[PDB]
Amino acid sequence: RSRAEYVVTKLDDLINWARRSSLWPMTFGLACCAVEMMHMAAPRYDMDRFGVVFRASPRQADVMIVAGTLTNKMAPALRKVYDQMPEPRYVVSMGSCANGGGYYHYSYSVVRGCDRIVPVDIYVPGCPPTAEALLYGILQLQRKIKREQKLKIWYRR
Amino acid sequence: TSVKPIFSRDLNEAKRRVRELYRAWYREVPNTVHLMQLDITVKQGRDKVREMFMKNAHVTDPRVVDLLVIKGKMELQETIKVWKQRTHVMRFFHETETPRPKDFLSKFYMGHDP
Amino acid sequence: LDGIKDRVLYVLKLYDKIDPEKLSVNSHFMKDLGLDSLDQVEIIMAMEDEFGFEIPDIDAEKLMCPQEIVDYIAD
Amino acid sequence: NMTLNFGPHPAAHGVLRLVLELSGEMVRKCDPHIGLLHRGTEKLIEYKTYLQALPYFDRLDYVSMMCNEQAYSIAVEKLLNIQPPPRAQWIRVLFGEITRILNHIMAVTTHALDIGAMTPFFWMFEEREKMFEFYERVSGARMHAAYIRPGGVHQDLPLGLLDDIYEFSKNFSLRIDEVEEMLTNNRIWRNRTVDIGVVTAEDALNYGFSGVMLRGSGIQWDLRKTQPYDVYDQVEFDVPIGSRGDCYDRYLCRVEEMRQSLRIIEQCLNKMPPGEIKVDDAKVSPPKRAEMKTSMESLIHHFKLYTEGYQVPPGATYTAIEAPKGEFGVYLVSDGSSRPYRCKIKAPGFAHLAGLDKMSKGHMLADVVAIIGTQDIVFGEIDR
Amino acid sequence: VRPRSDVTHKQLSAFGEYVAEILPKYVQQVQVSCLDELEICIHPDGVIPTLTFLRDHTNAQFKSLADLTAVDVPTRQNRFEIVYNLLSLRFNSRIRVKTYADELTPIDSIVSVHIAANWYEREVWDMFGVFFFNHPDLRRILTDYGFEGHPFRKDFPLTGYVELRYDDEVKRVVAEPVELAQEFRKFDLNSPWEAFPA
Amino acid sequence: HAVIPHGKGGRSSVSGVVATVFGATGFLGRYVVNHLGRMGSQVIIPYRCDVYDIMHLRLMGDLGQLTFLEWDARDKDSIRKAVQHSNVVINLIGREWETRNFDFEDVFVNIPRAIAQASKEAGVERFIHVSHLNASMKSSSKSLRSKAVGEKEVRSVFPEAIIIRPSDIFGREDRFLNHFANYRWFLAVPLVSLGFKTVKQPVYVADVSKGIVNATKDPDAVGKTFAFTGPNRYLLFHLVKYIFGMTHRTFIPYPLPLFVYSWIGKLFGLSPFEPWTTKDKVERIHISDVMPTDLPGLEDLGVQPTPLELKSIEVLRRHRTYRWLSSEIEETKPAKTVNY
Amino acid sequence: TYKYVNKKEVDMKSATDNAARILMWTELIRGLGMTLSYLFREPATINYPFEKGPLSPRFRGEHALRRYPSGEERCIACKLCEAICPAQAITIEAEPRADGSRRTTRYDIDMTKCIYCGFCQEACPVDAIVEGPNFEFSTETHEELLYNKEKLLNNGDKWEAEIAANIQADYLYR
Ligand SMILES: CCCCCCCCCCCCCCCCCC(=O)OC[C@H](COP(=O)(O)OCCN)OC(=O)CCCCCCCCCCCCCCCCC
Ligand SMILES: NC(=O)C1=CN([C@@H]2O[C@H](COP(=O)(O)OP(=O)(O)OC[C@H]3O[C@@H](n4cnc5c(N)ncnc54)[C@H](OP(=O)(O)O)[C@@H]3O)[C@@H](O)[C@H]2O)C=CC1
Ligand SMILES: COC1=C(OC)C(=O)C(CC=C(C)C)=C(C)C1=O
Ligand code: SF4
Ligand code: SF4
Repeated sequence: RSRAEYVVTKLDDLINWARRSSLWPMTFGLACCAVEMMHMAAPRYDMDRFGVVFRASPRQADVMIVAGTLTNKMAPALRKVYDQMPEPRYVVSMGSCANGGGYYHYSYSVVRGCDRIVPVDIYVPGCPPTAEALLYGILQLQRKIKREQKLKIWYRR
Repeated sequence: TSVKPIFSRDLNEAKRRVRELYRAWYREVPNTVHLMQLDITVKQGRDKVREMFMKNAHVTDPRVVDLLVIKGKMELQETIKVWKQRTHVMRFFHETETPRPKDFLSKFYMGHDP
Repeated sequence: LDGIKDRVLYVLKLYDKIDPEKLSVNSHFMKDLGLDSLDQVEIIMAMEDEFGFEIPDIDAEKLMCPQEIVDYIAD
Repeated sequence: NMTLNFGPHPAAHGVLRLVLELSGEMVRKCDPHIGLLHRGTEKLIEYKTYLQALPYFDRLDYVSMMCNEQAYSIAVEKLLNIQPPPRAQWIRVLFGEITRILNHIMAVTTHALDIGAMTPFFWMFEEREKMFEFYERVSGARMHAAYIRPGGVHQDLPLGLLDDIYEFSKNFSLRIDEVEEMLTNNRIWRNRTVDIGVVTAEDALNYGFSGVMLRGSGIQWDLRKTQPYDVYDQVEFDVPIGSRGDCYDRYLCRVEEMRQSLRIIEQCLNKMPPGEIKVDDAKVSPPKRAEMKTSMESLIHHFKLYTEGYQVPPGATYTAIEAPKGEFGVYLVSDGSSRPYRCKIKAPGFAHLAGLDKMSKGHMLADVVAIIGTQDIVFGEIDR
Repeated sequence: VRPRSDVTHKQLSAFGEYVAEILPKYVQQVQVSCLDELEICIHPDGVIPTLTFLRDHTNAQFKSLADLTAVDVPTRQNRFEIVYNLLSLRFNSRIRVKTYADELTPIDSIVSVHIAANWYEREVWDMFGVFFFNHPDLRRILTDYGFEGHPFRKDFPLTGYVELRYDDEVKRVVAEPVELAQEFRKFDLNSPWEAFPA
Repeated sequence: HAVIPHGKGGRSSVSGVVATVFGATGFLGRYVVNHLGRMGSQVIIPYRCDVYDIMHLRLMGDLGQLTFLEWDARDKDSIRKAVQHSNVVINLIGREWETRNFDFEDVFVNIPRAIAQASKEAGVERFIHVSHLNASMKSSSKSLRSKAVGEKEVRSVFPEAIIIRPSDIFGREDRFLNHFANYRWFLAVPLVSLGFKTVKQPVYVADVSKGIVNATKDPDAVGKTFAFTGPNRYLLFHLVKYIFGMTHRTFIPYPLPLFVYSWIGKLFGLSPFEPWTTKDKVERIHISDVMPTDLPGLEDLGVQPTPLELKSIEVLRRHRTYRWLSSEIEETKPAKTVNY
Repeated sequence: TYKYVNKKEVDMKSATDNAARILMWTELIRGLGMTLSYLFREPATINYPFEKGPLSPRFRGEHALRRYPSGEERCIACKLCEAICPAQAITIEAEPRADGSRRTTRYDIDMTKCIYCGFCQEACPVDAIVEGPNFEFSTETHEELLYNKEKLLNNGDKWEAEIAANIQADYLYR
């Protein structure tokens, strides 16, 4: 087909496939939910298998997984690093301590959620969110990206 | 009464330190604004410093004044060495908060308890 | 020797929270100007920058007189 | 010495604003910053009942999830002058040790990842994984179990766990052996680790190191042999003391306690008694659900225990165990109320970090990375 | 019932007198808890002297400081109760020396006696506000850089007075007075019936 | 229909303003949602941009304060459901470029008229319509002339609908200030009439936003056509140089006939991806600011304007070279004010 | 009982042995052999969507509210599940239903606040609130994570068959 609509959608998809197949994460590793992510990186549940690299610096990172309490002192940093990433960037909040406040919600030093400091795309629940659950959450980010249609909106704009 | 002394036996011996800190803070403001690239005036910053020092102008007890500058000196050491960042400094210059009125009409109109 | 007074007078009026044409050498920062204790501190500091010499913590306490400041700066 | 604010994502557990002044590649002074993970754990506990503060301890240093719980347990048991039942004690030593392995696999393999060796981590994280499964099939959670409660364990082991904690133990050794063939004698591990961060014996006691860090310097102190807690007295193990204390020697010590813990686990499987896993005082331990659903005194005791609490007698105690990192102690001051008054958690780690300055002197940037590893710093315990 | 070993209760009691005699000054209310634990209590001025004797005495070597903490009894005139827990590797024993300090009456620092205290003393200042003279470098260890108020004081609100969010207008994180969306439900738990003390 | 305002005034509090805001993704918009969210108002943000782009708005709103509904301008039904449950409708729908599928008249006049018609049907208490300052049906730039046609129509679809009419806006991410500063790439910075006789009065974005928000919560404004203007006027010359001044980049004002220049705008306009300059822009830029004769805006609506020099440092800092970024505004020289 | 982890003649045989170790990197080659060995071992990873890591009956996972077979919801609003929740997550307000029975008008578990301790599972007398097996409930928006009675009751109905099997397996232990 040559209708430019079918010409575009297809192109967008390719773009989405590339970003969704290779997501390079970065793990601030606040707290413990970091241990449950290292497990994902580990052999039972290989993250790489999916195209997720075990480690990445902020410049080269597609997704930031905030694992653990985002305390008030670390809150300015989180932002900095979120602000130091590329134009196509995403945030997967991991842990009840970062989805909301978690056990430490009423504390004076804990931000009640990272979505008060960085926009969050997928919220993975559980105190130590199971590694399979993170993997489920990373896979749902992949379905979120697949649906994104950036060029078709350009074309229809 | 009958209280052991922390730093100054008497207030006139403590004001001294208060001033010295005042000197130190005075000079610091300019450097901070530049290093932390803040959106504030050198004079503006120096104004805030004045505000703070004066806020606690009422304290009459020597011991309280001494610990206040103990706290004050650590404050500028973190302000210097850029341990505090722009976000921790600009907070002094409160922003994004609707100053709450103190006029009774204002309190009566908005807010159940004054 | 007067040149010091010439510079000292220039510094006092420039801050502009003092000496609105009431600047006098005998005038005392605390005694008649009413400038605050702290403000004086600012003043002495000011004088230090223009003079290029930083006066100690204490002697600032003794001089509230521009003329006396010129007295000390000359020393 | 241009401050590099070296730190946060660095090579630490997320938070180390390790501000450092370095003349080129030499470290002149290290001033670690802490509190990037302060969360209020000590103040929050004052507003919670004893049983609802147990989950906080698992989060204090969560690599060592349970061993921490044992310290609060012991502490609350002392204040009540109640002691667990015999089977529960062995359990706590069984899962106490399994947890030590879990911590050492974390400490040795994460140490290497920062050094640059990445294959040991994947090799042993698979073994870790298998252990987590023990936790899950005993507690319900992979980590953050809440299994060791103040009066014993929560629920007896599933019918079949012991057998599997055997198959694993029967083999884990080879897995430690492998790591060895990759790092113990690597012509290169030794270099980056040997003679780095040597700590004298007198200085280690002075800075309150109290852990492998002391044991590595040759001081012989294992709170588990010196002041036995639970039934660690009935087992037989050898403390792995070290000489020429340095990053390499202490490492060897951590690999050796992984080995000695398998000796303690074996015994616990060989000699765990038939019995109950929680004190029979409905006063301290919650009544069994069949009992609370058929007996009035049990419902009343279930209702009061869950809603209000233990009501510990007024007193204060400092009880310290040998958590994998080092001496983990809870100073729990308690009024007669059901909720504690103070609970300072002594973290093996607040003392160790402090030593970073006195250990990493005249050292290169890479040396600092090696020393943070040889202290097993989990910022949860330090920040609390 | 815990397996108390009276053998201990006695030996530690005997040491408690030993210390009380050795330092009649600065030491009062020495008592061995029913938990086989000793807790010499010293006048705040005896901080340096009592510790040093325990760190360097042949019959009582207490080399490492397990912990330095400060309970806060608001009722007590001297609000804080600095507690130092010390361990004897040689004698396999532990002891507690606890002093009292009010908010603006500082305690001496023992960084000299044990350098372990360099950090814990900073921790006590940050949380409770007690000040330690002669400390090498007192400065917040756990609280935020700009934090105002000492958090573990019983008179400090749990949630605190300030919380942080990112504001676009100013493109920077910004404190605001705390506004909580579900206040901490303060369950009253004390029962109006006591337990006849054994 | 209302929501008693309870709370202390910050996030997690309630103000009772449920408001559809169709063009929130915009530079002005971003700010409008900021205050509305800060105040605690219920904000419904219609969007046709992809979800990734709308993310920046999520964090300033409290939990449940912001609702994002999809919407298409050509499809009348989308506007219908957006205003179903709103009681305040704010229209910020404009684009300075004329895109292939939406012609200047359609975005400025057709889309607002339909939106205003919908809320009269819905029963929204008040509608705020935003049109550019100095806009007359026989003016120079089509954009402005059209916008002028628009303010009229919407009055008939929605009577007593407030019509704030802002000047070109000064703010980070604005064009007025960044555009000129970005002339750096161009070796020479063309300025019609060598940047003279087109005195301009900028207005900080926030001032505009706060003003707009205050409108939503004030009975005094009905049928009012406020004009947020600014705290000081300027001949385009000082503005241009000043900008280059803070940016610390050389300035070469070069005279170039607007005749030929309208052609340069045509050139960029030709470009497919968001033309940087617009024929309609060019005219606008050299379209002199009109003296305030309409309803007073800022101050009148409760916010004291903020001088340009005060916040300019923040807007132009990124335009600056690596060096000179620590240069601050008070050591630099503030340009003179020409009221003319 | 203690042990010395690293506590310690020069003969040509010895030296030549040691020199060869430094010169031809003998121990380094030893390390390469170990990794080559595993390259030949079967990888332990699982196809995550197709094959799932095993979780036994006590796995806490996601909260659900059960119902009596008859169809009457088990919860009788005693509200001690609220009392023992460590995080303050569960909010319960109740009123007598017209039937005269006692039921919860609003039961809201804030899952972002919840730290999945499993005490609520423990505390309930009728065992109405249970830790359900599902761990995969990641949500695009924060609001979805907050759960009211209808979501939990719906969660309970969906997973009741497995929840019943799981409670069946572990109740003797409790
Ligand atoms: C008549 C006869 C005339 C000739 C006489 C000849 C006499 C016999 C030959 C003598 C020299 C033999 C060895 C030459 C190469 C090795 C040189 C050497 O000494 O290696 C340097 C280093 C030593 O190790 P280190 O402990 O750091 O140093 C101790 C002393 N300071 O070693 C290292 O650090 C090595 C680090 C290696 C890291 C990567 C290892 C990769 C190993 C696998 C690949 C091995 C090479 C494969 C080559 C394939 C073909 C090209
Ligand atoms: N900044 C300026 O130059 C000034 C602007 N104004 C007025 O204020 C209003 C806001 O200004 P500003 O924020 O700069 O404008 P923007 O260029 O930022 O655009 C405003 C919004 O309009 C939306 N929009 C544009 N075209 C369409 C369309 N065809 N259908 C649906 N939505 C559309 C855009 O959404 P999206 O991009 O997602 O499609 C955008 O979010 C404008 O309408 C303008 O008339 C007044 C004075 C100065
Ligand atoms: C030994 O310390 C470290 C951690 O704790 C184990 C981390 O979580 C992290 C975070 C990295 C991941 C992959 C979670 C780093 C970098 C680290 O150095
Ligand atoms: S959520 Fe549970 S696990 Fe993740 S950080 Fe908070 S506590 Fe540790
Ligand atoms: S405990 Fe079980 S029954 Fe009682 S309220 Fe909580 S859930 Fe409903």
